[PDB]
This record gives sequence, C-alpha cells and structure tokens, in this order.
Amino acid sequence: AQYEDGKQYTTLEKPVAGAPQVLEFFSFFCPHCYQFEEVLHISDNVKKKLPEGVKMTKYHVNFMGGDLGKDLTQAWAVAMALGVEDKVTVPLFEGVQKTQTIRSASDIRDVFINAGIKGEEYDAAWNSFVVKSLVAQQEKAAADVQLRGVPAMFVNGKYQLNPQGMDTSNMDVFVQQYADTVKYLSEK
Ligand SMILES: Cc1cc(Oc2ccc(CC(=O)N3CCOCC3)cc2)ccc1C#N
Repeated sequence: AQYEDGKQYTTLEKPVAGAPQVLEFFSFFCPHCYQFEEVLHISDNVKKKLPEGVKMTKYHVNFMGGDLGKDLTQAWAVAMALGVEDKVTVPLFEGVQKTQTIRSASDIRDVFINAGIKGEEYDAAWNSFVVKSLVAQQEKAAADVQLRGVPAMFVNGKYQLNPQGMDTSNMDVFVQQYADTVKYLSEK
C-alpha cells in the first residue's frame, strides 16, 4: 500500500470513541510546534484539503514548561472561548520562543491586551467556569491517548500522524504529504 501503518501514520492500540474528527495537540514551548505554525502552517494546509466545514480541534498541553505550561493551557482555553486563536497564536509562540518575553501569567495576558482583547474581558474569561471546562476538555483529550509528545495529530480517535516517516528535504512537499495523509485517514 502507498499509505502504510507505521509509515505515514500509526494506529492506536486503544482507539478513543467519540473523539474529535481531527485533533491536534501542541505546546507554545514546543520547538517543532513553532515550525508547524509559522513556517509550515500545518493546520491551515490540512484544513484546505478536508471537506468544507469539517471539525478541526487544536488543544494545548501541560507537560512542557511547568507552571507556565499550565498557564498557557488556561490561556488557550481563554483564546478558544473568545474565538481569538488567530490573534494570539503567533505572539504567544514568539514571546515564549523568540523574544522570551513571556515569563509569567501577566506576560501572557499582555499578549491578549496587545491583540485588542479588553482587560476586563480577558480576566472574566480567565476566571470563568466555562474556561475551567475547556481546560478539563484539553486535559481529558490528551489523557485519552496518554499523550507524551507534541506536535501530535489524531484522526477519528484511531490514527496518529507520523511526520518522522515523511520526506523533509522540501518543506512544501512535506506539508503536502502531511495534509494528504490526514485526508486519506479521514476517508478511511
Ligand atoms: C519540515 C519539518 C519536519 C519536521 O518533522 C517532525 C519530526 C518529528 C516530530 C515529532 C516530535 O518532535 N515529537 C513527538 C513525540 O516526541 C516528542 C516530540 C514532528 C515533526 C519537523 C520540523 C520541520 C520543519 N521546519
């Protein structure tokens, strides 16, 4: 077969029922995740190869960065609750990994203020039980797959992308192989 278990993807031994159709995990501390966002735009290119309106879900993880890692999972919940993911993803990645200006929850909040989220609006969300629920959802989804590494993408709770088994001499070719694999898996 052109697509083979163990090559472009692996099959979960314990599939996860009722999972999101396309589920990505990342950390703002994760170096390949930085590439996946700013250099490769993996999520956008996957979406462009899937049918219109299909659910893509993207969740932050706790297991990198200690205290701040957990603050970032909560901030991602705020971003999802307010719908401002596209406004804060790049400045959070660059503040953690490029300028290293994010050292505290207050620095995370500054990114949202600078992106135009009002202070009262950010603080109300940060402390909301709706956001507590979104944090729990992010934790539960990672726990469902005993997630120990990012970037990770899961398709229908059954298949895990294997980018290590793709060619990376050409960055566009890699993105295309990755997106085409998600499409193939989604059609299984
Ligand atoms: C073109 C390109 C390809 C890449 O392939 C990748 C190689 C490995 C991973 C997995 C990984 O790192 N994990 C998962 C579990 O273990 C802990 C961390 C992801 C992508 C990476 C970067 C770039 C660029 N630019």
